[PDB]
Amino acid sequence: MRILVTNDDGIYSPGLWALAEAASQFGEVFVAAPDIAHPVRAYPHPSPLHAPHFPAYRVRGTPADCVALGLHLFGPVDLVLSGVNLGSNLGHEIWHSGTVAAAKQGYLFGLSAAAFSVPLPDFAGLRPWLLRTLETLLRLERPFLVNVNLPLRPKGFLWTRQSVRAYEGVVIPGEDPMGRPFYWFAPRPLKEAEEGTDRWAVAQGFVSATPLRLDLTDETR
Amino acid sequence: MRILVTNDDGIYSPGLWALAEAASQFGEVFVAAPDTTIAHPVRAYPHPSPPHFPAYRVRGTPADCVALGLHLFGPVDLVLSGVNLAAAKQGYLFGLSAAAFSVPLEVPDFAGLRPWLLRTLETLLRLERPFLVNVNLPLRPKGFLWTRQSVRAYEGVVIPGEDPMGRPFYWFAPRPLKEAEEGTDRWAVAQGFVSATPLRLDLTDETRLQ
Amino acid sequence: MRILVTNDDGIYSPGLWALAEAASQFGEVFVAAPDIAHPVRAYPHPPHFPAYRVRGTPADCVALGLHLFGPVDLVLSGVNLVAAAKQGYLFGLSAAAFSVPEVPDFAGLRPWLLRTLETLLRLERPFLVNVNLPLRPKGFLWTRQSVRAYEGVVIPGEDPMGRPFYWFAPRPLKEAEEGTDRWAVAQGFVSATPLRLDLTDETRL
Amino acid sequence: MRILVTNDDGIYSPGLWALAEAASQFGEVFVAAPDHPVRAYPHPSPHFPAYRVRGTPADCVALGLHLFGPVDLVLSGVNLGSNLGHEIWHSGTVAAAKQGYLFGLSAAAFSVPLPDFAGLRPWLLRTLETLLRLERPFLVNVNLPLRPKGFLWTRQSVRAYEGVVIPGEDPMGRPFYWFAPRPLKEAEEGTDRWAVAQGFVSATPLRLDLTDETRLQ
Repeated sequence: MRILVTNDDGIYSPGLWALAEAASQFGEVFVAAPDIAHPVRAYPHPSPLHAPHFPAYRVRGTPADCVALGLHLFGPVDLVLSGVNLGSNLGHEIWHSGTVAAAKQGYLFGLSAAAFSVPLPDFAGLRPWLLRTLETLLRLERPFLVNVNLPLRPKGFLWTRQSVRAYEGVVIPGEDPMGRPFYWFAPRPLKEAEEGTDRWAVAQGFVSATPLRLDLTDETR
Repeated sequence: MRILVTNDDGIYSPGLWALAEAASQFGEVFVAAPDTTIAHPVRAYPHPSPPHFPAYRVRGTPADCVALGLHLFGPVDLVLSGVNLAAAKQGYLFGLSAAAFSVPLEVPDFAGLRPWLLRTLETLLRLERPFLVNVNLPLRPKGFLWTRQSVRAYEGVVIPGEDPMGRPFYWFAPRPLKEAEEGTDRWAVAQGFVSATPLRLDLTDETRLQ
Repeated sequence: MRILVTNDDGIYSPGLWALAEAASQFGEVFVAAPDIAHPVRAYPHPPHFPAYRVRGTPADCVALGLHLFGPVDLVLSGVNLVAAAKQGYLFGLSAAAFSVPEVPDFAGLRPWLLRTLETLLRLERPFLVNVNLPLRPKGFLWTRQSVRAYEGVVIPGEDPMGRPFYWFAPRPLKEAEEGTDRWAVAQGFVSATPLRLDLTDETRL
Repeated sequence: MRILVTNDDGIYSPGLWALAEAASQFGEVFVAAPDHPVRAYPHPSPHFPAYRVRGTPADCVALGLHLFGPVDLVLSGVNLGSNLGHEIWHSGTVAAAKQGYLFGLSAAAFSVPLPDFAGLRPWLLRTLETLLRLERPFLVNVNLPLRPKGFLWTRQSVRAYEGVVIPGEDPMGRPFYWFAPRPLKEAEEGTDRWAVAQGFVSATPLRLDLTDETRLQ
């Protein structure tokens, strides 16, 4: 099978290549990553030095643009991967993240897809977990759409649901050196993450894998 | 009931005041709007409302205004963002009910839209609390519709092209409007209908987890 | 004459309309405000002035405005609360930027915009001038840029939750060097700084 | 000799480590790259202590000087992009170099209009040594062609531009204008662009501001 790999950190991020090398084990892989009708420019790009080779393009555009372009430039691909993104994509942030958006883009086109994030990393120690998460996802009924969060050093794997905690708008008064007054604003979650949630799995050293839907519509309502 | 009103375009947008005014028919409205995850400094200063509304010019994002507003104008039962040419999501994330109002775009005629703001506000207020709704209004509506978020439209198209300098590039365009799906926000607006989409801040697909 | 007027805050900034109206007293004014090789959308928008809302940068407004409003003799950006004025200057036109570093009272400032414009329009063309006005000006001074106003110190500090950070804060205006834009505005004077788009240190060559 | 290195494209940029690796062949190198209050987080890099900063290039320099304390030279780059002519007065890299000079040190910005930093290492060292022979403090803007074949001193290219605006429509019927600033005259001899256009490294000594002093006499 043919896999397109992208990210939202860019063509020079190590996470990107960690994900690509991990993917190369299961299929031929191609890379397209950033460097209303809108224009999009892509340019051929050399893969990292001593790493395995990978046809690739640096794209002046969004992660989603990278997916549409990648599918157009790299012919027929069967799977879209996004990551490994540097930072975390847990709970509420998964619905306003460019990392989740590219995977969604892939799924909108009819392909299985998945996002990889790691709340901050050593990709040498994660390689095997990337490999093992990848072979798990590949047994799912296709097509699939999954958001994967890996802890720095995972000790397991759990299917999860997004943590939907409520927050408190903590707002404390302050002033900077020049005397000027201002207000500190720091949203704070109201409760510690619940068991079964991505955040709970991650905080416990478990790779978190969350099946996603395409939108936020409250159809029950 | 108390209402905090804010927007994306800032304190000088006529859209903000149109909404503030429409909301006043429904309760006491306080205003906080921009002047243009970790703790971050945010400045706010009292601002003269152009109906007189207590208001703050806020040097921060629409989300920042919600947090400062509640701090500066106590509690409110409803957070409204708009009319626009985070906020509501922020309000809802703090446990309050919220709606965002947007006029997808010539210039809109607010005098003309006021009855629509009222009608929409009367309908939303019939919802179970707390609710989060995304409202999109055509320039000249002819109706109202509960909708879901348009998704098919983003299964776009990639067309090659060249800029006047002969340099090549590809266009990534969404599906054409004529192709929008019926109960979606996109179909409704394109068709002249005010669109009201109830939102759930959970991107989880439970049917794949049971 | 013909004046293209733009700003940095966008089409709903009062500062923009205060500037447009004042410059309307010295020539005809066309507005293009922001609400290589790239697309740019612009739509007609509604003392009346022809105008366009431009889904691009201040730099784009200048190029588009010049294409839309036939020739123009001067580009003005502001009053603000690649820079447009500079863009205007890169195209061969004279240009000036107006900025006011509390909400500004544009009634009290109107006579000052006028008085500044008056002096600007008497300069040998082409020129590029950065204009900074205080809230209640009491005069006008030709000045040089205060580069030392960027040499701010970093002050350690912690946020309410014990999370560390450093304040990068400018140098207090009390340290304003005499003869510079910053000193002028501090002493209540409108500051007008003539610039040249050449960062070359000739003495070092 | 101590040295603070930073850039405009961030801490994963290869241009950055080329410049730094090169600089360590001259002194103890410290790195501060970007990705009001400023925040920095230690980052892994030979090994150079390093920080990733949530702020502007100037912030990194100010922040970098406060951490790595007493430094003698600030370098910014190597940036994946030209920094020629009008580009230098609206560039983060030059901005950073400028911040170091403001603090009193010698500074320089390195850019490469596009890159094999392996076939460029000998030049970065050579250029760096040339700079070091200059009188302290200095502030220079350096542009290296992808494939150099000589060095030479330059002044910033200063030319008029035309705003080419051509109407067009997107494949959906929506109207728009193409905008492309095109230079009228060609780059003049002795300028940074003139040099770099012919495989020569460009070095342009800079001043702190754009005030037109001649217009003030």
